[PDB]
Amino acid sequence: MLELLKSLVFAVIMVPVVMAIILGLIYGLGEVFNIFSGV
Amino acid sequence: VTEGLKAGDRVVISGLQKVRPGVQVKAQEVT
Amino acid sequence: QMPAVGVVTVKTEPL
Amino acid sequence: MPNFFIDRPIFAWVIAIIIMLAGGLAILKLPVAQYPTIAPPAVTISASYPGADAKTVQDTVTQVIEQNMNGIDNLMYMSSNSDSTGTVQITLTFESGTDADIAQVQVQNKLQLAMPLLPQEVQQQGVSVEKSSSSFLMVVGVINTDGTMTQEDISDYVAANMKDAISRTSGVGDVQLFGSQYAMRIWMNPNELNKFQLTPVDVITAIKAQNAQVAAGQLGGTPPVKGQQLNASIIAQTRLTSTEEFGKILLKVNQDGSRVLLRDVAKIELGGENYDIIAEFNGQPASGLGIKLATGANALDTAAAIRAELAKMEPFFPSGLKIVYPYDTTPFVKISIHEVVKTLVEAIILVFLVMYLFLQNFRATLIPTIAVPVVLLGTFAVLAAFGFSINTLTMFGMVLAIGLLVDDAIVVVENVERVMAEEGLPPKEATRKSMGQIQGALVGIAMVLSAVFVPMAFFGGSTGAIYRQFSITIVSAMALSVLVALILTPALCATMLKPIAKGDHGEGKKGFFGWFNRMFEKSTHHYTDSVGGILRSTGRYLVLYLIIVVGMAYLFVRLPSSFLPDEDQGVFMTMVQLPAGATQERTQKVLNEVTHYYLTKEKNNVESVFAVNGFGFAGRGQNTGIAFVSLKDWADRPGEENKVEAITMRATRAFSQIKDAMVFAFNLPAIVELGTATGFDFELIDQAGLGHEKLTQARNQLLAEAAKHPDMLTSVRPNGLEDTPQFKIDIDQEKAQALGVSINDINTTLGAAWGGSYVNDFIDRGRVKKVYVMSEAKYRMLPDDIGDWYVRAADGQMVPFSAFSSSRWEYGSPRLERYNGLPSMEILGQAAPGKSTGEAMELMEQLASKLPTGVGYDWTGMSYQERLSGNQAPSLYAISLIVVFLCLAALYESWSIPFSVMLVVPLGVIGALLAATFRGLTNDVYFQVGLLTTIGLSAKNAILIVEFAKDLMDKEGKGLIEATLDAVRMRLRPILMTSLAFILGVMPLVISTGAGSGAQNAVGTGVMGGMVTATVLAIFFVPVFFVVVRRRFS
Repeated sequence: MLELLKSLVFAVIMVPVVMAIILGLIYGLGEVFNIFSGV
Repeated sequence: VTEGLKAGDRVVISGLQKVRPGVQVKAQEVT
Repeated sequence: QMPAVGVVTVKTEPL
Repeated sequence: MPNFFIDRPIFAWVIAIIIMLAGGLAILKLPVAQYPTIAPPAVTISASYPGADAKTVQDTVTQVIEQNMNGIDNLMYMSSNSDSTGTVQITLTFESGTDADIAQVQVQNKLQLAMPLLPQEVQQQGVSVEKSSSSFLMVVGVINTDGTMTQEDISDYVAANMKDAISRTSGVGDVQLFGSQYAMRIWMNPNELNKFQLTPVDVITAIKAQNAQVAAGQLGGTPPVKGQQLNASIIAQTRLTSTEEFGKILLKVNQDGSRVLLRDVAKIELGGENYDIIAEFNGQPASGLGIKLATGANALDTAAAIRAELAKMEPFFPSGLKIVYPYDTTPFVKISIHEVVKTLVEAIILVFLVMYLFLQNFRATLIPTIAVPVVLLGTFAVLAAFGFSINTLTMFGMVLAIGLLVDDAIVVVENVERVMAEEGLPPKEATRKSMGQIQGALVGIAMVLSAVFVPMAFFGGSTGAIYRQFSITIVSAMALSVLVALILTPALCATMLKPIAKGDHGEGKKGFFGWFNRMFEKSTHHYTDSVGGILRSTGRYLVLYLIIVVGMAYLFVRLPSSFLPDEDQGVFMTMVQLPAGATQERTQKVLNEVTHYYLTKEKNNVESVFAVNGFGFAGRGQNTGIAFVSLKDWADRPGEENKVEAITMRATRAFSQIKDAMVFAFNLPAIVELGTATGFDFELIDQAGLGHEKLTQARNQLLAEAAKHPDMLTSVRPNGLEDTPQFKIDIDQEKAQALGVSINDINTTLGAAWGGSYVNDFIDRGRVKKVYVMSEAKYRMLPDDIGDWYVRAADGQMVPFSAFSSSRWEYGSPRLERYNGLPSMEILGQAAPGKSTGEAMELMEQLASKLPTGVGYDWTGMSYQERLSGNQAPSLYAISLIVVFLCLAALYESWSIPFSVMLVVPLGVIGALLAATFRGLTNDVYFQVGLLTTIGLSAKNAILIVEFAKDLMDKEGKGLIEATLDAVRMRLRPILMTSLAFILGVMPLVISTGAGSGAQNAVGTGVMGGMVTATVLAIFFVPVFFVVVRRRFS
C-alpha cells in the first residue's frame, strides 16, 4: 500500500537520474580519452 | 589510631582509586 | 582536568 | 543442451516445477537462528568450595583438575580462574569443527577419575561441566513491584513453578537459573551456645542424626513363614519438612525430662544458598532465567511458544509479580527476513521496469520474473540439503546473489532480442543461434565464479564459518542460475516472444521511447568512435593502467584493517570496580547512582537497567558490579547522536566524575558468543617461576609503558582484581592441647561459625533442598568478635577463643588466574578509533618484548582468531589465482588471452577502495566478500566481451580492430542494463539507517564502488588489453 507506493515512486524517480549520471560518465570519459589519444 | 595521626589532620575517604601520591587535588569535606 | 577527593577531618574525642 | 530443451518447453517446465516443489519443502522445514556455530567449542567446569580463599581453592581444587585433564585431543587452549568467594572455573576451548558432544564426554570422564582426589566439601557441593559456546536465545526477568517477595522468594518460585514448564515447551534447549532456591538457614548464637554448654559440632551431629531416612523394610518379609497372609510397608523416620519441625530438634536431654531444643539456641529461617549476588531490575528485587535455543529448532516459533506459555501463567501468579524481557534476539531475525522479502520484491519490480524501458516488449519483461524465484527456491533446497540453516549471513548471501540471477537473465534475454532484431528470424531460430553462441561463455563464467568463490570456504576458525556461509550460498546460486539459463530460459525465448519486423525499435513512435532510443544510439555511436580512436594507439593508456594499479596499491596499504564492525544491538554493559576492601554497601550505592543517572538523564533512550551486585566479568566478589542497560526500539532512537556509541561515550564522560569508583561503559561485540569485550585480549604468562609479586610489577610496568602512547591504544585495563588485605588467625596448638581442647573441635567451630557448613538435605513443599549452618551476622563481622566463641574442653568447661589464639594482617590476591597450566594475568582493551587492530597488536608485542626476562606473552579469544590469518596469507589467494587462470585457459584455447581478462580485476578493486576510503569503513570480512563479488562481476563482463570478440574473429574473417569494435558495440546494452540493475538494487544497503546496518552499509558501499568504477572503466580498457595481448603474442 503506502510502503509499496513509496517504493515504486522512489524506484521510478531514481532509475532515470542514475542512468543520466551513467551516460554523463560515458560522455566525459569518451571526450577526455579522445582528447588525450591525439596528444 | 594510637600513633601517626595528629589533631586537625585530613584523611581521604573517597576518590582514593583515582588519586596517586604526589598529585595536586581538590579536597572537600564529606558528611 | 583536576582530580577531586572527599576528605575527613581528624579530631580527638573521648569514648 | 539448450537447443535440445528449446523443442521441449514442458521438459524445462517440469524441471522448474520440481525445483519449486523442492524449494517449498525446504522452506517448510529449516532451522532458524541468528548466527551459526561460529565460536569454537568450549567446555567449562565449575566447582564450589564455600568459605575458602583464593589460595586454598587454587592449590587444593584446580591443581588436581588441571593435572588430570591432559590427553584430550583437539584441545586449543585452557584457562583457569579461582576466586576468594570459593568458586573455580576451568574453560577448555577446542579446535573448530570438532564434535562437542564427544569432547564433553571426554572431559567429564577424565574429571570423574579425579573426583576422589578432591576435598570432601567440594565433592559434596559437586562439580558441573557445561557448554559455554551456545549463546542465549533470550533472558526472562521476573520482578516484584510491591515489596513482599525478596530475591530468594522469587528465585524459588521460578525454580518451582516456572522452570519446568518453560523447559518443557518445543525447541527450548538448556535453561539456566540466575538465582538459588530456598535452603533452611540455621543461625547460631554464641551466647546461647555457651549458655547450654554446646558447640557447633554438637548441632551438626544432632542434625545429621535426627534428619535422616532409614530403610525400615517391609511387613511380612521377603522369605515368609509358612502361613503368612499380611504384607505391607513400614514407614519409619523420614526427613523433616518444616521450620517448626526443625526447631524441635533435641540437642541435650537428661533423665529427669530437662531438654534443650534447637530453637532455644539458634534461629531457623528459610533463605538462599549464597547471599553473594543481588539483582535489581529498575530498583526492584528480581530474578531471571536464561533460555538457549536447542539445535535444529525454529527461533521464531520457540519465542512465540515461550511468550504464550509465560502469558498463560498470570492468573496463578502470586502477590505482585511482573515478567519482562531485558534481551531477546528474535527482532534481528524478523528484520532479516523482512529485508530479504523487500529486496526480492524491489529487484523484481526494478528489472521489469528497466526491461520495459529498454526492450519495450512486455513479453521480454515477463521472462525473468518467472525465472529468478525458481533459482531462489533451488538455492533454498540445495542449502537445506547440504545442512545449513537460515542465519543472518545466508540471507545476506541470497540478497547478494539476486544481482547475479538478474545479470544472467538480462544477458540471455537481451542477446536473444538483439539477435532477433538484427537477423529477422523468428524466436525459434534466433534463440537457437543465441544459445549456441553463448552456452560456452555461460559455462566458462559459471566455472570462473565457482573457482573464485570455493577456496574462501577453506578458511579455519570463526572466519572459516563466516566465509563458508557466503561462499556456499554464492556458489549454489551461481550453479542454479546457470542451469536455469541453460534449460528453462531458452524455452521462454522460444515461445513468449513477438516476432516484430526489423527496424521497428521504437523509432517509428514518438514520446519518451523514441527520443530515449535516439540519445542511446547517438551515445553508442560516440562511444564506439571514441574507443576506436583510443584503440588506434596502445602505449598511451598503459601508463594510465600503471597509475591506476599504483593508486590501488597505495589505497590498499593505507586502508585500516579490522575483524568485524560494531553494531547497535540495543544492549550495552556498564562496569563498576570499587577500590580494594570495599563492601557491598558502597557497591550498592554506586549502582543506585548509575541507575538514577540512566533513568533520569536518558529517559528517551534507555528502557531498563538490570543491575547486578557482586558479580562482574573481571571477577566475582563484594568489590565489583555490572549493569546491563537496554535501549528502546530503533524506531524511537533517530539520528546518529542517539546510537549506542554516542550514548556510551556520554555515559563514560558523565561517570568520570563518580568518586570512589572507576565506572566504564562499553558495547558488547556483534557476535556475543565470541568474547565479551570489543577489544583485544592479551595475556602475560610467567615461565621462570617468578611468582606473583614479580608478575604484578611486570604487568604494572607494561601498563604504564603502553599508556605512554595515547594514539593507538585506548582503555587498556586489567581484567583481574588487585591484591587485598587479609586476616590471619594463628592458633597456639600446644596451648590449646594443654588447656584440654581438641584441635578438631577448634577447626570445626571456626569452619562452621564463620564459613558455614552444608549438613544434610530435606524435603520442602515437595522438593529437595539443602540445610546450612552459620553464625548470625553480628557475631562474625569484626575481628574482636572472634573472642565471643567458646569451645568445650574435655573437663566440660568452656574456654574462650581468645585464650589460645592470636591474630594479624597480611596481603593476598583475591583472584588467581592460570593459562595453559602456568600462572598468568590478562590485559584487555581496544585500539584507537582511527587505526587498524593489527598495528596495535604488533606494537603490543614490541612492548612486551621489553619486559624483564622470564615473562612471555600470548593471545586469546578473538585475538587468537585474528592471529589465524596465516591461512589468509597469499598462499590461498595465489591458489585461487592459478585455479582461475587454469579455468580461463581451458575455456578458450590460449595461454595468453586470459591475461586481458585478469587485467580488468584491479579496475573494480580501485572503486571499492575509493568507496571505503570515502565512507571511512575499515577492511573487514563483509568488505572482503563485497570486493570478491565486484571482482566476479567485472570478470563476467570481461568474459562476455572477450568471448564475443573471439567468436567474431574466428568464425568469420573479421579483422582485429573491426571485430573488436563490432563486439564492443554489440555488448553495450547488456552491460549497462546489468550495471543499472545492480547499482539500483544495492541502494538500501548503502542507505540503511540502523537495525544491524553496519554490515549492510559496508557491503553496499563496496558493491557500489566496484560496480560503478568497473562499468565506467572496463568498456574503455578491456579492448585495449585484448588487442595488446593478441598483437604481442601473435
